[PDB]
Amino acid sequence: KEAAFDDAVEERVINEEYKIWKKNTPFLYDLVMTHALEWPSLTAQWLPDVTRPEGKDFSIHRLVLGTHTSDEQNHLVIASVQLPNDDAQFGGFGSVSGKIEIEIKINHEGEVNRARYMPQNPCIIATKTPSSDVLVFDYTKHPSKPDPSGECNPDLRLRGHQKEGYGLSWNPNLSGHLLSASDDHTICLWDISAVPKEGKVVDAKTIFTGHTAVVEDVSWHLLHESLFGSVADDQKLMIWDTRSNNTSKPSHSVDAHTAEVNCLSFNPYSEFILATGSADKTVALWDLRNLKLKLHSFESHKDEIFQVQWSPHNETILASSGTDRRLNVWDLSKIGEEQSPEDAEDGPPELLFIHGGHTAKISDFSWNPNEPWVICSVSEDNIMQVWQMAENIYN
Amino acid sequence: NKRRKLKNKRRRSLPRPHDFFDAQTLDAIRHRAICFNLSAHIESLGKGHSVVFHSTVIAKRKEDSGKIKLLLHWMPEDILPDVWVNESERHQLKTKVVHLSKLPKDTALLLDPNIYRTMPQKRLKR
Amino acid sequence: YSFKCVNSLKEDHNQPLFGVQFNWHSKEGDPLVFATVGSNRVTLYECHSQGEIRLLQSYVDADADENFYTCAWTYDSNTSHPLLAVAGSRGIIRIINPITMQCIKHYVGHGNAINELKFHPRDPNLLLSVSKDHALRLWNIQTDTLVAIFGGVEGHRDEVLSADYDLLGEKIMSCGMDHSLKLWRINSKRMMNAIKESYDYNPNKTNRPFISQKIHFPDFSTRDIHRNYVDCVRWLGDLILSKSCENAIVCWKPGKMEDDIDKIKPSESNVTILGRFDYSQCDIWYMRFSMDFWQKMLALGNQVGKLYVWDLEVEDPHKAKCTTLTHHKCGAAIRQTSFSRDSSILIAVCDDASIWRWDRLR
Amino acid sequence: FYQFLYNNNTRQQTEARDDLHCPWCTLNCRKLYSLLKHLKLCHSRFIFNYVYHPKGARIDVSINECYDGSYAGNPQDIHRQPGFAFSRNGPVKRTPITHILVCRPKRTKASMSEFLESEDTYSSGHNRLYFHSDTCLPLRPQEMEVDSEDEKDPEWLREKTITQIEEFSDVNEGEKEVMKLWNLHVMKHGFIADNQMNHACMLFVENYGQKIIKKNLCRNFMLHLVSMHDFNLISIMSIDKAVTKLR
Amino acid sequence: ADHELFLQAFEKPTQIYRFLRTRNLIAPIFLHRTLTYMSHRNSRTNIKRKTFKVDDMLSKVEKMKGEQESHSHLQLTFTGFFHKVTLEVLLVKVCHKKRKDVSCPIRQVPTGKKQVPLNPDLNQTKPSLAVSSNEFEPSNSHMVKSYSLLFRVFVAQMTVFDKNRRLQLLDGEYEVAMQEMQGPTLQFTLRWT
Amino acid sequence: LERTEILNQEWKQRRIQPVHILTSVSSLRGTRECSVTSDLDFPTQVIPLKTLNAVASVPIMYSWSPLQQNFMV
Repeated sequence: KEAAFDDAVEERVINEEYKIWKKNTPFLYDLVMTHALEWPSLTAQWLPDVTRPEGKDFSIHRLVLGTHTSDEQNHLVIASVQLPNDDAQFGGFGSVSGKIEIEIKINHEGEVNRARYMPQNPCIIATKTPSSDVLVFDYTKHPSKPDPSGECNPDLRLRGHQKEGYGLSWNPNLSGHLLSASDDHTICLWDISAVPKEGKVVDAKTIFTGHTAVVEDVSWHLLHESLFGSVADDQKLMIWDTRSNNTSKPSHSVDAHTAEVNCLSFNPYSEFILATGSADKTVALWDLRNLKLKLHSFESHKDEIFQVQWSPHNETILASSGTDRRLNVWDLSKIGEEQSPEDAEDGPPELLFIHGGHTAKISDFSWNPNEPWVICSVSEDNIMQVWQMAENIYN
Repeated sequence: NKRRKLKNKRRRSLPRPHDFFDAQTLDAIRHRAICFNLSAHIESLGKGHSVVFHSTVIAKRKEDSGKIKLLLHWMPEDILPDVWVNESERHQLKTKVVHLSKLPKDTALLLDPNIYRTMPQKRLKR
Repeated sequence: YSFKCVNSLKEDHNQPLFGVQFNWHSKEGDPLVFATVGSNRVTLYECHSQGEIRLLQSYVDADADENFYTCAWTYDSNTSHPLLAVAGSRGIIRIINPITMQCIKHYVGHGNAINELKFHPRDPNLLLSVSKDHALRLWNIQTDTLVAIFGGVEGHRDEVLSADYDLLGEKIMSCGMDHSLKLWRINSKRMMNAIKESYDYNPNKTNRPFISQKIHFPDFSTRDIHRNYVDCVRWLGDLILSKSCENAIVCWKPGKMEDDIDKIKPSESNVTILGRFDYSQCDIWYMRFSMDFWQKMLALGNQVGKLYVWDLEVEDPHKAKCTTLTHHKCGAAIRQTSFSRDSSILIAVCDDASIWRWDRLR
Repeated sequence: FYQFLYNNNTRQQTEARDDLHCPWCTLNCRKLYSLLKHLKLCHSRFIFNYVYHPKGARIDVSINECYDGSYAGNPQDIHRQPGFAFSRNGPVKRTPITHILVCRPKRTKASMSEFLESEDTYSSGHNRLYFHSDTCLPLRPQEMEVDSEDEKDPEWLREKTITQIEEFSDVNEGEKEVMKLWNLHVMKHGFIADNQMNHACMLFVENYGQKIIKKNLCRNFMLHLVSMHDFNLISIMSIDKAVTKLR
Repeated sequence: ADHELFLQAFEKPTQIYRFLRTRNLIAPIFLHRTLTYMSHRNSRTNIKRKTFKVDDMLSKVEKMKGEQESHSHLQLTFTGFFHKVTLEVLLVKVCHKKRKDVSCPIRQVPTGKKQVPLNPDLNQTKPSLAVSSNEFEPSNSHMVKSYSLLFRVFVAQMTVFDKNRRLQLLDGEYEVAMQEMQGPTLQFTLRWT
Repeated sequence: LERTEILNQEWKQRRIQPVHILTSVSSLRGTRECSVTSDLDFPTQVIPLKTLNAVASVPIMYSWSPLQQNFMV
């Protein structure tokens, strides 16, 4: 109807606003990098192994992403990139040969919903798929080249959920114990360390059916293996502990906001801070000493948000991804603190800069340890983007 | 190249890159640009940054103390949630101009639904 | 034999006007229409009794400021809606649906510019596009695919503007600026198949696009016919009607009289002459005219606004029944004329963005 | 002041409505460098030119003659038919392109002189849209390798020599047809050396010499075979192979 | 020469500028207080040392001073009616937007009415009263929009609750004016029993 | 005569939709309108000009044939 031509207008609008963004950065920024992918992906993650050759300023980093396509066969791709780690320069910083080299492909069926390695062994990965079972692949075993017959080996594949789901989380402390949330209202668990080679298929060691509503967000509390959290489209999060024989009777539960919530995040450096976003433009945090009480809220967003990560190496900073084609960040040490009247129209002092120079949808961002300042991007328009924040804004 | 310059490596006589702009959307925009510029006076009275409001009272409210209230609707039809006022600030709010930044989150599309222009508009696929 | 002017118009953009064609894609009783194309403007008109005319839909193009001078009637065999395919000096084809009142279809790839648009007499979905590139470009409008290409290498040595369709669409014609006469059959086995698979395609079917075909050998060629600029060629069954800028319209058939048109060979060049229609002051190009739907009478406009009329009955150019219609006011030029689907209404174009409509005294 | 100039024909000087504020964006930059920068950036669709006002600043602006405004996404997004074009409703196969804009903060500057001096890109990948070598239409990302059009002989050349051979009014059809068949395979395989020509004959037979057997054009071919033999390109042993293949 | 064609050439991107400048004045492409060329904003140093656990008890203080509701149960009297037949009043409740729906849901609950005659004149009598229980549910208001009141017969709407946790009403005089399809109006006052 | 009627006969088979005139558009009230007068006494009409969709400015190239060889002339 009208929106058809109204959205037809917006491609013009977003094009030059992005173009405006693109000339905003060079005079105001440190490192603009990007790449054009082949097929859209939903999961973006860096390979934590970093090879930094001495003298060669281009610090080599690697990426992990899934694959989603229209009607072809998806795969599993592992990316790489070398980036200038030095500041004295002005290919521009190195050779003209190139800084991004990617050749790894392992066949994947369906679209990669949530593919993440387990922290104690990156070679062990669980991939959430539209199918019931959970694909398990290893880069060490699987060839970098695609199988010409299209036959992958999702050996030792997990199962326990009869439908697809969003939110795949291994235990940061335990090994082989993963939390999976699917359309089955259930939370499944495994014990891979106790699982030998049994028919290349794994079923859930234990299943938790807390939410009556569809579970779409589950993650261990990153500080404790005993406790672990779950968030669903029931407009409320649901916190869990271990030794819950009543796998539907949780540890804690309370309403957070007035719309669908499917993202959570807990403070690494503070053992008692839990911050989650919500689709109703709100970002908020909670203190463990008050389950039903929210420390503060940040409604400044503009669309749905389900990707929140606590910025590493810094406690008073948290980064996020939003469906408004915008990426925001907040300061936790300046909550409503002193700010100039000129600051007021730009935003509260706790609020920090808004990224979002995107020509397509991005609702997934990631980093790796030792690199708090770098972000990967994946979009529907087959785009990778890497950016390194200017520090003069900070000090 | 080690000697790579700024992003201005072009000549002053190159062919145009065929700008993505089209005339039709501008035609709708300019009629749109002027229509609320008459209702909201964004460019006339607000100079492209503010919106005028001429108050229209709804109801009356009185306290025992020295306080009487006048709930104020505003004529431009794209207004804030109405508030009650006293006779002291009455006959003064008859023409109130409010800058765009001070406008609440609701005003994102109240001035015009295409200001944000939600691209998906439906849950076709997550 | 009977054609008087009772109506005229003039618009405001003042550009030299371009082709006009009457809506033969109509029904006997439906409102018959004729359109007009400007350099960047397109419009239509309606014929009413007592000489009255009402201006129909009008559109402009400010983004692509280049001349638009080629048009062809379009009709939807599925939804029973007529349309109009237009193209200009940049080679991009735009299709207008008056019911949809919008132009939404992509047709780009033409070399320099299109100097003719015409559709198949039967198929209302296949458009003929002629190039100044000396090549012939074809598009399947409904399928949005590219039909086989003609005259890539063995085309005319100079620019080509004019072509014609037989009522069966059996063959296609090429007559370049070099006065050559090149003909290609459409009834070729390779050609007919490529037409069929033109409708047989899906973007998700294969990564390969619709494999087009290059055809270059013309079934006939002759150059001694015209010593001056040729800009108009027609078909009369197996006859080759033609008009040049030599003040002489001429028609002929290749080889001997007994030679069938459908059995000729590319190497042959013999022509036996049987027609002659001289005129005056129309020795320039940009001059096109109209022929009635039944192909019986003609209206030859002139740069001084004169109209030369000759019948194609048993009365032949051997006697050349003459009718030099003329109006005093117009003297700029006549780029195009338009016979209606019926013979009653005639439309004549005057170069100063003005129109003169003549009516048959049937 | 903000002078507007049109090729020395029209001069629209426009006074700065107070200082330290943009005409269009009206950003509260509060200082000239942060202001004219914003004029350069927020209004790059025009051109900028500072002029030294005797006390402060003066500006002359005009049209950006070759402004780089264009589409930013997949160039084929326009090239696909409308409706499907810019639909934004499904996965798209796009080629790998990598660009880097900002590497390191040197050789790029502020203070007073940098705007005055102004008034007076690690690209990689299939950036632009590429077009077919034959049809000259844009090339689909699904078919980089297939859309090669690199073959030993274009199809039209086959009939060019066919016309070139057949025009000879002094040559029989039996000899003509064989040599047409003989011409058409030679560039089809591109064999230039003597052994290649020897290998061409053994490949002409047992692949399309049966067609010659189907065409029964042998006696001309046998004289054709001895011709190249007498032309010192073929030995005696090779000519019997074709002879024995029929028999 | 004439400037009519010259200004529109400038005006064409200016209107494009005008469209976006207003458009980004609500949804800016970037935050302007952080720019290197406007870094004078946010003069405070990056003081990451600000203790955060104190907010746990501070937010307890924040919670204990922000919560409120309506007094006991809403009740209001009636007064004279004047316009061009009984009348009614209604209570409505609004919710918020969700991920799937395009707009928030709204529901209404009746509360009371009176049997006012056909446009009674001045100095009617000594006249009637409306009684409503604690129909408002602040727990429901935690995930739904603030409630509002309606008046029928010719109709007007007023809001009882606010998103900033304060009761709009009290025990005092009111004069509310209706609208059809100055003007229509009615007098009444509230009470707290 | 045989051929012309056959096409007309087929033309008799397919029903064809009539034309529709323009109208005022709420979003396009101020669309620029041209005026066409009559060289004769007929009245003068003014109707707006609805601009067509954007077209890709494509560079120009001249027809040819794919030649992979070098041939004497």
